[PDB]
Amino acid sequence: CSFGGVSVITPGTNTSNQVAVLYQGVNCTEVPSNVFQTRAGCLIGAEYVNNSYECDIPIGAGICASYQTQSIIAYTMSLGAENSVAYSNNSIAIPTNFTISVTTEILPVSMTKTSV
Amino acid sequence: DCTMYICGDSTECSNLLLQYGSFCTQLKRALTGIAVEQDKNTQEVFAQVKQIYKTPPIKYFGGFNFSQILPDPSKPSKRSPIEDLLFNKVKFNGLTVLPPLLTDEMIAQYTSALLAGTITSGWTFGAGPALQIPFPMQMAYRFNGIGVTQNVLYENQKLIANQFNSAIGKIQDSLSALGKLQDVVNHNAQALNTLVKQLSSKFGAISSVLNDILSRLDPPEAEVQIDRLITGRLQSLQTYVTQQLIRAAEIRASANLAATKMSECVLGQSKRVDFCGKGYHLMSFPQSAPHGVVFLHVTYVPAQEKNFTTA
Amino acid sequence: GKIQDSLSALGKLQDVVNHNAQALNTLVKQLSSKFGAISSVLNDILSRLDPPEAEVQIDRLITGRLQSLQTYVTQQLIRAAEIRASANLAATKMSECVLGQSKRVDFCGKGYHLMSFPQSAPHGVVFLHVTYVPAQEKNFTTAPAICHDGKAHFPREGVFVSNGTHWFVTQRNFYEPQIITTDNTFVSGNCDVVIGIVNNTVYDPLQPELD
Ligand SMILES: *[C@@H]1O[C@H](CO)[C@@H](O[C@@H]2O[C@H](CO)[C@@H](O)[C@H](O)[C@H]2NC(C)=O)[C@H](O)[C@H]1NC(C)=O
Ligand SMILES: *[C@@H]1O[C@H](CO)[C@@H](O[C@@H]2O[C@H](CO)[C@@H](O)[C@H](O)[C@H]2NC(C)=O)[C@H](O)[C@H]1NC(C)=O
Ligand SMILES: *[C@@H]1O[C@H](CO)[C@@H](O[C@@H]2O[C@H](CO)[C@@H](O)[C@H](O)[C@H]2NC(C)=O)[C@H](O)[C@H]1NC(C)=O
Ligand SMILES: *[C@@H]1O[C@H](CO)[C@@H](O[C@@H]2O[C@H](CO)[C@@H](O)[C@H](O)[C@H]2NC(C)=O)[C@H](O)[C@H]1NC(C)=O
Ligand SMILES: *[C@@H]1O[C@H](CO)[C@@H](O)[C@H](O)[C@H]1NC(C)=O
Ligand SMILES: *[C@@H]1O[C@H](CO)[C@@H](O)[C@H](O)[C@H]1NC(C)=O
Ligand SMILES: *[C@@H]1O[C@H](CO)[C@@H](O)[C@H](O)[C@H]1NC(C)=O
Ligand SMILES: *[C@@H]1O[C@H](CO)[C@@H](O)[C@H](O)[C@H]1NC(C)=O
Ligand SMILES: *[C@@H]1O[C@H](CO)[C@@H](O)[C@H](O)[C@H]1NC(C)=O
Ligand SMILES: *[C@@H]1O[C@H](CO)[C@@H](O)[C@H](O)[C@H]1NC(C)=O
Repeated sequence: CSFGGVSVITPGTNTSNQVAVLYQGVNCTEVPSNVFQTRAGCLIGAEYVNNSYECDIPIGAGICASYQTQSIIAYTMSLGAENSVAYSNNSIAIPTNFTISVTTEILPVSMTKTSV
Repeated sequence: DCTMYICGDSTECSNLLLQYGSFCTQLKRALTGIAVEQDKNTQEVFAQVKQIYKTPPIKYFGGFNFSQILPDPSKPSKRSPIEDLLFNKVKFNGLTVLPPLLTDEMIAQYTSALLAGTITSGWTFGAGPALQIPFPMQMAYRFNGIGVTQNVLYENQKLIANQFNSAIGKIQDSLSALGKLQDVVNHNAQALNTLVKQLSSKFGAISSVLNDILSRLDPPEAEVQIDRLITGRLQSLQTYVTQQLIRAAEIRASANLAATKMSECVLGQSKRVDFCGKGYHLMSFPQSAPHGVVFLHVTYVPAQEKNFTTA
Repeated sequence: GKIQDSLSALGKLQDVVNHNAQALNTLVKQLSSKFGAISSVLNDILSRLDPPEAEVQIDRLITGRLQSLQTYVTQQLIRAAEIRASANLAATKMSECVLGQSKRVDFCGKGYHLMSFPQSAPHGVVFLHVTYVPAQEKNFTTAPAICHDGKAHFPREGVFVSNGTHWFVTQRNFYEPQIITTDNTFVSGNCDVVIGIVNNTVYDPLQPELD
C-alpha cells in the first residue's frame, strides 16, 4: 500500500504563509485547485507552466517552484539563453576594448575544537 | 523511512520508538545533506556555460569530421553516436529512490553547447564573448602553444585532418572501460539489498516479527523482545547512513576533479603533465555518460626520430 | 568598490558553525532518553534500588550514552576530513593565485587571471580575484599566410585581418593593426601547400632606405 515521505515547500514565512506539498512518487489519485502530475510524484498547490526561469526552489527532475506576480508556480528550469556563433570559413572576431573584473571566492579553513 | 523500516506498520511500536530520542531525525538530516550535494556535483561539472551554442547547418570544418561526437538529428534523444554506446554498457520496506533534478536530455544540451562553443571559438567563450575564428587556424594556435611552429599545420592540413578522423574513429571499436561507472551502481545496490535482508534477523529475540510477539506473549515481556529488535534494526540504519556519508565524499572528490578538468582541458589548453591525456595536449571533447563524464583527449605525439651531433 | 555593495555569500562559513552547533545540541539532548530503562537520572536509578538491581538499569543507560559518543566522534572525523580538504585547496590557491600568476582555467576566478588579494574571514578565507575580460568584438576576414615573391609568409605572433580593402597583422588579444613587413613575419615553404593563402604586399624596409 503506497507510501512516501511528505515535505513542505515554502517561500519562507518572511514573505508569505502559503505552501505546496510534493508526495514523492505518489499518484494524485491515491493521495487522500492546482494539481499537477510529474514523473517525480504528485505536486499540489502550484500551477505548472510551460515557460522557464532560473531555479528557485528545486523540486526535482527539472522542475522548480517559487513566487511570482502572489503565488507559487512550478516551471521547468531552462538551460540558458540561446546563441549561435557566427562561424564561417574566413571570418574572425577580435576584441577592441576590455574591462577589469573582480570576483569573490570563499573557502572554509577550520572548525571549533571540542572535547567531551 | 525510519519508522517503516524498524517498526513496520505496527502502531504499538511507534510509542516505543519515540523513547529513543531523535535518532530518526538524525537519519533524515544526514541523508538530506547527501541528496542536496549530489545535484550540485552535477551542476558544477556540466553547467559551466551561460548560453546554449549551436553549430552551423553545413557542419564542415575544414575537413575535420566531428559527426561521431555531435548530436544525431535523427533521434528522439539527440545523443551522439558515441554517447549511445556509453549508456548501453551500464521499492522496498520504507526505501525509496528519488529522481535527479536534471534529466539526461538537459545534460546532453550542456555537452552540445560545450562542443559547439569550442569548435567555433576555441577557448575564448569561457573568458568573455565568443570570438569566431576558422577551425584550421584554431588548430595552428594549439600547436604553437606546445612549441611547434605554425607552418607544420598549414602545409599539412589535409594529412592532420585525415589522420585525426581515423584516430577518433578507432574509439568506437575499443568500446563496442566503464567499470568505474558500474561500480557506483553496484555499491549502492549492494547496500540496499543488505539493508532489506537485515530485517530477517532475530538478534537473539524469540522472533523477528513485531506482530507475532504479541500474538504469543504478554506485554510485560513483549516490550523487551521488541526493544531488542528495534535496537538491532536501528544499528542497521546507523551503519547504512555512515557508509553513505563516507562514500559520498569520494564521489564528491571525483566530481571536483571532473569539474576541474572540464575547465582546464575543455575550456582551455593545459601544460599540466598527464592531466589531459598522454602526450602533448591539443584539445579535448566531452561526452555524457550515465552518472559520469567521458573526456576525449587529443594529444600530439612525436615520431620517427633521427640522431644528430650538436653544440 | 562594487564588492562592498554585494556584501552589505558567506553561507559556507555559517554552515560550518551550524553543523557543529547541531551536533553539540543533539549530544546533550540525548541524555534525556530512557532507552527502555527505568529513568534517566543516574541518581534516581540509584537512590531507589539495590547494588545488584540498579546495576542492570544503569548498564543499559551507559550503553545507550556510550553509543551516543561513538556516533558523535565518528561524524567529527568524517567532517574534519572535508574541512581539511578545503584547507588544502585554500592553501594551494594562496600559493598559486596570490603568490604568482596562474594559467589554470577557472582556478583563480572567471576571465584571464591578473592578480588576487586575500582577506581574512572567520574560520575561512576570501579571495578577491582580478581578471582580464575582453569586450566589444568586431569581425574581420582572415587568412593563414600571405604570398609575396612566390613565397609563403606566416606571422611570428598574431593573425592576419582585412578591414575590407587592406590587410594588416594584429595581436590576438587586442585590436592593434600594423603593416605587414619582413620584420613582422617569417618565411617557410612555398604557396602551394597552404589552403586559403592570399596575395598581398609585404613591405621591405631596406629598399626605401636605399631609395
Ligand atoms: C573602452 O571603454 C571605455 C569605457 O569602458 C571607454 O572610455 C570612455 O569613453 C567615453 C567616450 O567614448 C568617455 O565619455 C568615458 O568617460 C570613458 N570612460 C572612462 C572610464 O574613462 C574607452 O573610450 C573605450 N575605448 C574605445 C577605443 O572605444
Ligand atoms: C564523417 O564520418 C562518417 C563516418 O563516421 C561519414 O558517414 C559515413 O560515410 C560513408 C561513406 O564515406 C557511408 O558509407 C556511411 O554510411 C556513412 N555513415 C553514416 C552513419 O551515414 C560522413 O560522411 C563523414 N562526413 C564527411 C563530411 O566526410
Ligand atoms: C581600411 O583601412 C585603410 C587605412 O586606414 C583605409 O584606406 C585609406 O588608406 C589611405 C592610405 O593608403 C589613407 O590615406 C586613408 O585615410 C584611408 N581611408 C580611410 C577611410 O581610413 C580604408 O578606407 C579602410 N577600408 C575600409 C573598408 O574601411
Ligand atoms: C596570386 O598571385 C600569383 C602571382 O601573380 C598568381 O599566380 C598566377 O596565377 C595565374 C592564374 O590565376 C597564372 O596564369 C600565373 O602563371 C600565375 N603566376 C605565377 C608567377 O605563377 C595567383 O593566381 C594569385 N592568386 C589569386 C587567388 O589571384
Ligand atoms: C524578515 O523580517 C525581519 C523583521 O522581522 C527583517 O529584518 C528581515 O529583513 C526580513 N527578511 C526578509 C528576507 O525580508
Ligand atoms: C494515476 O492513475 C491514473 C488512473 O487512475 C492514470 O491515468 C495516471 O497515469 C496515473 N498517474 C501516474 C503518475 O502514474
Ligand atoms: C505545454 O506544451 C505542451 C506541448 O509541448 C502542451 O501539450 C501542453 O498543454 C502545454 N502546457 C500548458 C499548461 O499549456
Ligand atoms: C642513434 O644512435 C644510437 C647509437 O649511438 C642508436 O642506438 C639509436 O638507435 C640511433 N637512433 C636512430 C633513430 O637510429
Ligand atoms: C559578425 O558577423 C556575424 C554574421 O556573419 C554577426 O552575427 C555578428 O553579430 C557580427 N559581430 C559583430 C560584432 O558585429
Ligand atoms: C568557404 O565556403 C564557401 C561556401 O560556403 C566557399 O565558397 C569558399 O570558397 C570557402 N572558402 C575557403 C577558403 O575554402
